[PDB]
This record gives sequence, C-alpha cells and structure tokens, in this order.
Amino acid sequence: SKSTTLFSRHTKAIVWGMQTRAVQGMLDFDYVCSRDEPSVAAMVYPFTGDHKQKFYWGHKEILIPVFKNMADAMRKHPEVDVLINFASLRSAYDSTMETMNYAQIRTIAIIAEGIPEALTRKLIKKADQKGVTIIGPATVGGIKPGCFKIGNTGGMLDNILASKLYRPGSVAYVSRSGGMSNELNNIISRTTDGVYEGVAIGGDRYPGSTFMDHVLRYQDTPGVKMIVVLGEIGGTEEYKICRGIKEGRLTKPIVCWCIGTCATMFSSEVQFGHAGACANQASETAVAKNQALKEAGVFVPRSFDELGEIIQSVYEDLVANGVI
Amino acid sequence: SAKAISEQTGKELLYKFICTTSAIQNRFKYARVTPDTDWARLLQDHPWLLSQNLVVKPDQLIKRRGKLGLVGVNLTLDGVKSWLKPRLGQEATVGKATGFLKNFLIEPFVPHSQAEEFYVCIYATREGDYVLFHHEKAQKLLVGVDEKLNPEDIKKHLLVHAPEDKKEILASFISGLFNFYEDLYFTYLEINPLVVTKDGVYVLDLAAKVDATADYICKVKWGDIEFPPPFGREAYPEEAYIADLDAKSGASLKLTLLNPKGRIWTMVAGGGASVVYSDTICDLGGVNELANYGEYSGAPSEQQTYDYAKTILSLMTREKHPDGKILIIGGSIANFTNVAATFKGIVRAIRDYQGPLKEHEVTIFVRRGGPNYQEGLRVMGEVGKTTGIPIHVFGTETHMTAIVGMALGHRPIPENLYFQ
Ligand SMILES: O=P([O-])(O)O
Ligand SMILES: O=P([O-])(O)O
Ligand SMILES: O=P([O-])(O)O
Ligand code: NA
Ligand code: NA
Repeated sequence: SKSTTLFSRHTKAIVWGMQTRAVQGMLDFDYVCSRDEPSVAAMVYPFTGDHKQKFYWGHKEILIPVFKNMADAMRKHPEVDVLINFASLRSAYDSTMETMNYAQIRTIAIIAEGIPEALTRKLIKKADQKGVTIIGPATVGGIKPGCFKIGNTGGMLDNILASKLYRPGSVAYVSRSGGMSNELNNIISRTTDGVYEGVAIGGDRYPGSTFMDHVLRYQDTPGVKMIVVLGEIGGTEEYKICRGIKEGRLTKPIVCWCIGTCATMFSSEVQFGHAGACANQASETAVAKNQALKEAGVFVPRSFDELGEIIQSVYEDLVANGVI
Repeated sequence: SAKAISEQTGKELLYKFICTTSAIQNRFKYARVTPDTDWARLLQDHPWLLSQNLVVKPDQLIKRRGKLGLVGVNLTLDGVKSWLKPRLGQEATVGKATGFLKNFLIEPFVPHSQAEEFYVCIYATREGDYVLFHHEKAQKLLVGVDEKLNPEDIKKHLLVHAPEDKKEILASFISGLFNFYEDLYFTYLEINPLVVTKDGVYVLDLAAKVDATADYICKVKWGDIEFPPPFGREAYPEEAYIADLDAKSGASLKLTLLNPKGRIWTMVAGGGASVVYSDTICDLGGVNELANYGEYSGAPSEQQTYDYAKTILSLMTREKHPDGKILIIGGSIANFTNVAATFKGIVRAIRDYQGPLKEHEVTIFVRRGGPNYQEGLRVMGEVGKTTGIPIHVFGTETHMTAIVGMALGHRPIPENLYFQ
C-alpha cells in the first residue's frame, strides 16, 4: 500500500482540462468546509494560451491561472501535490505519465472512461515505482469532508449540506461506483455521524488503487472507526479483505455488500456498465464474494436494501462501547 | 471492456500479422458455414475443401467444443455435410446458455500424433501477462508489463519438457505470438492445440479476447472487427444504435437486451445503480421478466437521453403482455448529471410514445436525486398527468430501490413520499 493520508484541509490541486463547473463546485465545498484557501491552485489546458479564469469564493470573484503547459503550472505552484486529470480517453495516458515526472505530485485522480487496460497497467507500474496514489481511471473521484473534494464528487452545495459533507464523521467508505458513492454519502449521513472519507476507485479492470489499498488506509487512520465497502462482481479483490481480517491486520468493523447478484440468475454471461464488472470465474461472482466475506466476519447485509440497517447497527454498537 | 472474438477473426489477424521464423501451415485455409450457405459457391471459393479430409466445428464462442462432441474430425466434404445435417440450425444448451448452432468453421484435417500436440495460452493480469505452455500442469511464466519475451526466454522458462527437435520452432512461434498479442491489444489468447509436425506449425484451435477500448489505436490492423454476443444471446440493432451513441461521447450509454418480450424494463442512471436495481428485481422473482440491462451516465445531454429513451420505449411496445408492463426509471443521487435535462429528454420520448405506452399498459416508477432533480421530478409528474400514463415519482427521501417492490406489488405505493 502507499500513503495513509492523501488529502488534508491544506491540499492544493492542479486540474487538467477546461472543467470550470467542477472547479467551482470544489470551491463551494472548500468555502463551507471553512478552508482558508481554494483547493484548486491552477488549471492546465493546452488548447488555449495562458490566461486567468474567474471563479467565486463565496460572493467574491477570484482568479485562478490556466496554463497551456504543465511545466509552467508545476513550477509556479510547488504547493500542489494533487492533480485531477479530466483529459479525454485519447490523451489521458500521456498526460498522466507526464504528471508523474513531477516529484511534487503524490496523488492523481484519472476521470476518463475508455482507457485501454494495457495503458492503465503501465500507469500503475510507474505510479508504484514512484509511490504515487492513482484514484481511477473511470471515476468521479472521492471526497474527504472538511478537507478536499475530487472534481464533481458530491455535487453542489445543496447535496454537500444535506449529507453533512462539510465536516467529517467516523465512517470511511470505498466503492467502484461514482453514483453509488453519493448514495452512500446520503445513507451514511442518515445512519451515523457521517462520512470521514470516501473513495470511488472507478469501474475499470485494473483500478489504479484497489479496495484493499483504501481499506488499509482507513484501518490506519485513527479518526475512522468503521469502514463500508460497496464491492462488485468481477475480479477477486474483496477476498483480500477476508485475508486481512484473518491476519489481524483489519480490526475495525467492516460492512460490505457486493453488487451483481443478478448475474448468477442469468443464463448467459453479461458485461455490466463498469468495464471490470464481468465474472470470468465462479469466484468472481457477487454471490460467491458476499458469502466469503460473511464467513470471514465482515458484516454483510442480506441485500443492498438492508445495507443502511447494518451500518446503523454497527455504528450504534461502537457508540455503546465508547469507540465513537 | 474486453470482448471475445471468433476463432475465424482471431486466425485472420494472426495469419496476417504474426512475425515468426516458424512456417505456419494452412494459412487462411478455413471456410465459414451458416444455415444460408450455398455449398456450390462455398466450393467455388474454397476448392481445397475437396483436396483432403476436413475438420468441422462451431465458431460461436463455445468453449470445450471437443468435449461437447461438437468437433467432426477427419471427414470428407460429404461427411461434413452429413455431420452438419442434424446440427446446423439446431438448438443447443451449453452449460446453462441456450442458443442455436448457426456458425461453423471448416478446416483441413492435419494428421498428427498426440506427441505433436501442444497447448499455449496468454492472458492478462494487473501485474503483466502470463504465458502457459504444455506438451500434450502447464509451465507458466509471468511476463512483466515492461518485459520482452524473446525465444531464448521461452526456451529457458517454458520449454524445459518440450521435445528437443521442436524447441526452436516452438520458441519462435510463441515469441511471435506474444508480440502479436501485445501489438493488437489482446487480453486472452488460447491455442488448444497447437500442432507441430515435420511440416511445420498448425493452429488447430483459437479462442481470444481483445480490449475493445483500443479501437482508436488498432483500427488500421483490426479493420471492421466483429464482437459476437455470448453464446445464448442474440445481437440486436437497438444495441448497435446505443453503442454508436456511446462511441460518440464522454457520456456512458449502454444497452443489452436480455428478453425482448419481458414485461420489466429499466432505464437507470449509473453503472452501479443499474446493477443494484437489476439485483433487486431478480431478488423479487423477476429474472424471467427482466427485459434489459443498461445504463446512462456521465452527464448526457437532453438529446442523448431522448435518443436513449426512445429506443427503450420502442422496444417495450412491440407486443402486448397480459399483465401490462413496468418501466423503472431509477438512479442514485447523482454527483453531476443534470437530472432536469436528462429527465426532460425522457419526458419528450414518453410524449412521443404515449399512444403505444397506453396501448401496452405501461406503469412508470421514478426515483432520482442529483442536480436539478426537483424540476426533473416535476416534469415526470406532469407528463403522467397530461398523457394519462400512470407515473409514480420519488426523490431523495425514498430508498433507492424501493420503487422495485412497489412496481412488482410487494409493497404499497407511499403517496406521502411523492416528489421528495
Ligand atoms: O460568505 P459570503 O457568501 O457573503 O461571501
Ligand atoms: O456512476 P457509476 O460509476 O455508477 O456509473
Ligand atoms: O473449444 P475450445 O475450448 O478449445 O476453444
Ligand atoms: Na461514451
Ligand atoms: Na458511469
């Protein structure tokens, strides 16, 4: 695994791509989290010349610089250790490889869907060499209440307020799904003291960072008292959670549900929307993984419908024993 | 996603593009047969069909063809025709998939000993590509992401148990095979068996998957490559239409038909939520009536969502069902998809299809949150009022999958929660 902590209330990021709505949403979050400063220091967009773009910090119009060249952005903003890459699928590989020539960058979010698996494996190899955490590809990103929001994750202020995402609770989560991560923000905010950190690892076969990568971070973060994993048919990643519990590495309560139980009832193989969501062996089905997780001592609901109930029960037990 | 290709497609590419010192025999000596084949024209095009005995088998993404009794071996052309008579066009269940045997491949029979048969497979993992070799428990080697696979590497790590007089030709072929696998963005390539006789290398068998996202890289070499449906399903023009929309845009638009005659249709946002809704439907006994799997996401426009929805609505008004039909329009609380814009596209499609939807006794259930969802829910409620189609509309205060139990009659409809 890599760094335990990716983001803080001091995180500064460069955004690759002309994504003014996503940047303004980050700034709206930063403002209600009472951050001192915007989380976006600069944008990189090679299709325009250097210029400044207007944004709002509360009622106040502010300027964020947009650079044609990544080297100028990095040089002028040594405080940045995160890049959020909204490049199209055609150039996401090259621009992510380029980003990793800058030692300042310790975390990269890769948004685009459709990057070939063999290219993502090369990104993973370079990131592993350098200790860079990749979130994505094919993700909305993630959110750390009070601290930092990746791009569009968590939406606009009405949803940030509704789901209490302006201050951290005690519950960390990881999911493949971007949409469902924001559903988890909602569920967790209604059943517990709220999200501490959430990550959407994306839909691809080889995620730049895995479920276990983030579960281990959460195990090692004192503010996290329980962990929720929304798993998925395809691959064998969730068995690593079983192994980590068996080994005594994972001691905080883990709630997990793997989606895709319907595939067991279909007569033919079905590729679901996420590129990685296709079971190439019996062990990769959601039914198989849910059973293994339950047998290893994970809290597994009967179905997605009972996920909220089980989260609330684990949470209340942890309050009762003084952990929360 | 990684997509299977037919044996014929894979061999066409292999024979065109592999580089090896090995003398690959019988290049392009295959002939495709379907229930529409005109045997005289087949023979006009492939006169080698008369020149030696033959092997015939399906080429329809069925595995274990030999163990299923689906390979006819060492037959004259008349013997192939006789072998096809009970099989061509026949129903077949394989495992639990059921379809029709409609695509076969004929190739020359190659006399050879069991000692002349080998197994080769290459497949992708996170850490690189594993190469398997067996003479006939297979030897296996991980080739790392940045590693080359030279013939000397294959001899050292994989051919320890291979006949001495065949190591050079095997190593050359396997090295060329691996380079071909990489250059054409394969993720899985199995040859079962590879035959090496005194006359050279024969590829008797092939199964493969390619990473279909690499079309923008590989299109010059792939050409108009075909990705067949899995055995047990058909391909539909509506699926191709949605796939073409998907290809044009950063937004995600996906559609797979499971049962065109089913009475349960979904139009759900998100790769995640769409699966959860499918799970819930199947948990409540609806698998045999679930017509489709699919999703839209990544902030499609009003027009994209219109073109998507009209496809569904057309599909669900092709023939009546005695109990009417259900449309589940669901989703998470979106992060950034514009729910007003997307739901206005759906509403426009509903208006264009209101007659057929009423004729087919469709009831619609809606649950959605996200940007501008309140206006999205309003226009859904309004189109129900103006068309007379029953539509039950829910927001963030309703559990995501609750509308499934409502739609299937397992729980009452809670009118106290409408629009919230
Ligand atoms: O805090 P504001 O929105 O008045 O600038
Ligand atoms: O937002 P998705 O990852 O569920 O499509
Ligand atoms: O018939 P198969 O398993 O050798 O492809
Ligand atoms: Na697309
Ligand atoms: Na998506």
